[PDB]
Amino acid sequence: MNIFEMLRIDEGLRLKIYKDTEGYYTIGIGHLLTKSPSLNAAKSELDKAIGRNTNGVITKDEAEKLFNQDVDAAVRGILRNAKLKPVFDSLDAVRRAALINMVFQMGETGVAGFTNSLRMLQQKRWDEAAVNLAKSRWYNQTPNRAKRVITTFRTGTWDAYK
Repeated sequence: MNIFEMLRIDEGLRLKIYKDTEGYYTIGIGHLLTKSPSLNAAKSELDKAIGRNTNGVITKDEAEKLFNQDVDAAVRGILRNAKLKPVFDSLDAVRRAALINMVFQMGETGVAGFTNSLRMLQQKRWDEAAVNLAKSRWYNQTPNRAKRVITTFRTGTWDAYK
């Protein structure tokens, strides 16, 4: 298991524009196109992201290309963020993947706001961090995925993705 396979499990693969769990136009492996309610705006973002007139449909290779860019961007966001970087650097590789997963789903600024959870992770108080992470809109709106990510933080294993 690795961050790419973990996110493929959590995000799926769809080759036509679809609405994500929040109702926002998305394609591929959880590539958010826009929060605009305009499908035309989403189609314009997609063509810009892919570099051709897609008419709302992409190939698997194209979806994987955006996915690799999006994972890269999530990691970059962590490393440039004054609050996320020290936590990330303190973690082992498995728990690092859990943090990348959160940033992929909610964004750098969103995860950086989890001040008390981040502190508990920095302190390696894993059960306490897991309890705190679940007191969140994130957990309530996507509980099955949040449970997998939280288990990964709690145990430092891939058990929840087996």
